[PDB]
Amino acid sequence: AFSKRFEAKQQLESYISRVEEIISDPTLSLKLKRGQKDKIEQALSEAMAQLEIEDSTADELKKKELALKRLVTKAMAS
Amino acid sequence: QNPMRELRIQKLVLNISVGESGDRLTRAAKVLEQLSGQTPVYSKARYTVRQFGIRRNEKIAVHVTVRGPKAEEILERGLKVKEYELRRRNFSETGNFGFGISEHIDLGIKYDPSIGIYGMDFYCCMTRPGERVAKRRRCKSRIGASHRITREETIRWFKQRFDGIVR
Amino acid sequence: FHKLVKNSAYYSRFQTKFKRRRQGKTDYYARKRLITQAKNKYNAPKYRLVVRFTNRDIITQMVTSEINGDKIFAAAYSHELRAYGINHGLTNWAAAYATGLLLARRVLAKLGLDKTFTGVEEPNGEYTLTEAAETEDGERRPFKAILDVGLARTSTGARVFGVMKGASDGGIFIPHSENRFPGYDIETEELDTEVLKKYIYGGHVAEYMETLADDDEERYKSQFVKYIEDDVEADSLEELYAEAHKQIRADPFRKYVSDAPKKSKEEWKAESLKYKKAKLSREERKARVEAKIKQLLAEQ
Amino acid sequence: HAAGLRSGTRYAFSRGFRKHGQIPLSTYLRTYRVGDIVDIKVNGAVQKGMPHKFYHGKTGVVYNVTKSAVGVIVYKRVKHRYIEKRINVRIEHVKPSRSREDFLRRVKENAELKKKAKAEGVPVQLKRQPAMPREAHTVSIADNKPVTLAPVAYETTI
RNA sequence: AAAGCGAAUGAUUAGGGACUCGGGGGCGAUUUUUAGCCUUCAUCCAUUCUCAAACUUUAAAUAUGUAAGAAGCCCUUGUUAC
RNA sequence: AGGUGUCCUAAGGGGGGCUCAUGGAGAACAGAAAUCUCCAGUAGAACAAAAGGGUAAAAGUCCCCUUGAUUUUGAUUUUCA
RNA sequence: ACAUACGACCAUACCUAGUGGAAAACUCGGGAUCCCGUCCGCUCUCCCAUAGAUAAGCCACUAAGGGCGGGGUUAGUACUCAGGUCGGUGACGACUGGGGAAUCCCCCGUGUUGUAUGU
Ligand SMILES: [Mg+2]
Ligand SMILES: [Mg+2]
Ligand SMILES: [Mg+2]
Ligand SMILES: [Mg+2]
Ligand SMILES: [Mg+2]
Ligand SMILES: [Mg+2]
Ligand SMILES: [Mg+2]
Ligand SMILES: [Mg+2]
Ligand SMILES: [Mg+2]
Ligand SMILES: [Mg+2]
Ligand SMILES: [Mg+2]
Ligand SMILES: [Mg+2]
Ligand SMILES: [Mg+2]
Ligand SMILES: [Mg+2]
Ligand SMILES: [Mg+2]
Ligand SMILES: [Mg+2]
Ligand SMILES: [Mg+2]
Ligand SMILES: [Mg+2]
Ligand SMILES: [Mg+2]
Ligand SMILES: [Mg+2]
Ligand SMILES: [Mg+2]
Ligand SMILES: [Mg+2]
Ligand SMILES: [Mg+2]
Ligand SMILES: [Mg+2]
Repeated sequence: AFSKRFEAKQQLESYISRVEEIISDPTLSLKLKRGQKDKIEQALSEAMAQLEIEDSTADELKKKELALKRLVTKAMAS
Repeated sequence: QNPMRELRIQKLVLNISVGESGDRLTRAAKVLEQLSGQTPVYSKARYTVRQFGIRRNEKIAVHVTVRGPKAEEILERGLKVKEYELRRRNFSETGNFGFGISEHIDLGIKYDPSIGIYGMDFYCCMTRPGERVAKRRRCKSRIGASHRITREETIRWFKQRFDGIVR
Repeated sequence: FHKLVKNSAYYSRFQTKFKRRRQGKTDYYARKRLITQAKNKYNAPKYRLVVRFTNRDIITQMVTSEINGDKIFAAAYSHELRAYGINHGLTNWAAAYATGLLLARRVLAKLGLDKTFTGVEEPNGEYTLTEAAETEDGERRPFKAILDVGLARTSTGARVFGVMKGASDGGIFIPHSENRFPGYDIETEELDTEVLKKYIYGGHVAEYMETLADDDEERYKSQFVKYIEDDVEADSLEELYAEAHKQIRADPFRKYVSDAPKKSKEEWKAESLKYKKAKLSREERKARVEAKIKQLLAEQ
Repeated sequence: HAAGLRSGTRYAFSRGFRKHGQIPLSTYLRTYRVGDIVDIKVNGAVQKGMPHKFYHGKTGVVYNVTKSAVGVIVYKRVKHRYIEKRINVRIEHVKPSRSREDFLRRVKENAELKKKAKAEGVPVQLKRQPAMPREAHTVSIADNKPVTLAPVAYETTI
């Protein structure tokens, strides 16, 4: 449990830093609408919280990894 | 023919965009109360941008609206600073106009060092009588094509009333 | 430069709303709940009391819904209130009480329940509802109807509840509560019961005249021009409306005649045909194009 | 592979083109009695009292009436036998059926048409019969001279 | 199934007209805040060449629910706590 | 080609006012992008999440009051004997 | 026939631009003590029906208007159900007994109607 939970914690942090590059650069944000922009940052707000909490397990952290990825990938693709 | 097609001032609304929340904004709202005599209303930032250092749901501006003779008087003070000279591009296709002033104490408020210095924005709305048709709740409709103001008409009204000039 | 949003494809995909919603006269969301009835009771009708306010009139009707349209049971306006001794303030709140009372008495006599269900018969600012009247060694339930307010905002003291109050005192049963009547204080959740009585007989407009006369003579003269000409004073307002109530119950079918020009039903049809316009025929419409072509070609 | 309650109903339950929005209000003013013939047609907008996708298009007989719904009896075909089914449908989905109107029209017409003959005294031949072969007639060629036809030769269009 | 794209969503080939301050490269002194003179993409408008199992304004053939009465139709008037 | 072992005292229930995404033209610092005003705008927005259906004086949005997410047992529909 | 209130079908009724409107009605309009609601009597709510005006809403008419509705054409074409020891190396096609569509393009039309009161 100690190792399994700790592995998922790093991967969730990696993607949050990863998506910040897309939203920061002007080239990709130029053609992407606000309505998609504010929905990503809204999802990022509660992501920050559960790292601080200690009760989160592998299942909860892994679920929001794909939930955040699924949300952002729909905007860029179309 | 011109029985009921005479222009008038519908309302004048003027705002200050301080751009950042805190005690500074509260002082700006304090300034605006005595200018109009009415309590002002705050505004919230709907975007969230790091370049300007603002987020969502934070107050960044204030504004207030006035109507009737009070709007007529306050508009006169603003044009005095502008010495009744406006640029032709200040009039929109609808028939409205506005301007801004850098210094709020250029007209007298008996300057106080505590409140500070702010820059204010001016805007007013023209109209014709019987425009309630588009705003009543019951049987709302749309006004006709011949009964709406054009750009040329409002500048003619401005020059004839205030004896001002357009550049 | 951007897309022209209103192109030929935009019109084709456009779906228009109901005709009476385009004009903004009805609210179908609220209408559905008013007219539908439980399928257990098959053909028992539902009676509505509609109230509409114009600039210079008040309209009241009794309506039942049908599959091919509405049916009107009894109607009462504010024009007919002139025959009972009222000529001014036809749209104040008190005038609503009078026309509300006229319709309630007018409908009961239509279906033969006028002798019973007399009502209060002496207006008072009390919250009461019509109850069953004992007769022939039995109990008969009163006539029931509901209120249709249309698009008017239902705030405290609005005139829409005045017609509701007036018809309730007539004898008809209309379920309601007292928290919207004037004189109701939301803080103490209590009804004064005396402001309502004063405010029924035109007391509120009576206090306006005396207050306005002292403070502003010229304004008081302009607003009440027609009151002064027929020398009706503030003291006489209460006795004026109280006498009007007596004549409503005595004879609700008294006929009123206006001063507008009058003709027979058929002569009006002939008069209107004079000003009608005739559509252009196909041959005439085609001929104009050649004339338009010839002069436009010759213009340049 | 899944089997949900509304699976496969992408086009069945959808409203048509240029028909979204307000429900025509004459629907709620109809009346029903037991023994009437009604047919089911599901409306997408109303999500309460909606029957299963099997009954969308079947016809049944009313057997119960309540505040805002009717009970219909329909016959379902399981393999090798029929079963009686009883469903509850909101009135936004049901509709009176013209299936039996031809019969009800004909019985009224027959009774009155038979009455007049019995007073008069002539046989009627009231019951219907299928279409019969045509009878002999004559066709004239005055000012209607026939025109001769022939097949056409091959030719390339494009 | 067929059909449709000078009809929505998605894919796609080519010229023409209108525009300069959208980007790029010049010219009369690269004078240039010259809406000068050039022009290459982009944009907008009227046309043009081909497509869609998870697209659609339209829409078959074959198959499919119900009905074709005596337990029916019409007139008169008893029961009840609905 | 994709989804589920969750999440919510409101994101549940009732009522009332308002209209969204986006585009054109304007206003001191202010710019591609901050706040204010008018006109156009059939949903091209929003509705916890996969996909499909549905919704404009609303089912979206803000405001006011609340706990039908309660008690006693039967009949019916879908997978199906 | 015309107007108003509550409706039915829900564009033949919508959208853009231009002219005309007897009678009454509808509308714009005037005022801010009282009931009630706002940053602001703009909206909502109260009081007046005198005065001013058909400028707008509303009604009617006009446009080789866009759209929508009905029809002709495309066409007995595309497709399809049944049949043969039918053609063809195959791809696929013709014939016999039946059912039978949809664009481009061309023509016409521009709301009908129920209950109550009144011009
Ligand atoms: Mg309501
Ligand atoms: Mg209560
Ligand atoms: Mg399946
Ligand atoms: Mg369907
Ligand atoms: Mg449910
Ligand atoms: Mg195909
Ligand atoms: Mg097609
Ligand atoms: Mg396409
Ligand atoms: Mg395309
Ligand atoms: Mg090109
Ligand atoms: Mg398909
Ligand atoms: Mg059949
Ligand atoms: Mg799979
Ligand atoms: Mg709630
Ligand atoms: Mg709600
Ligand atoms: Mg609501
Ligand atoms: Mg949708
Ligand atoms: Mg199975
Ligand atoms: Mg007149
Ligand atoms: Mg005019
Ligand atoms: Mg056709
Ligand atoms: Mg055809
Ligand atoms: Mg074959
Ligand atoms: Mg026309």
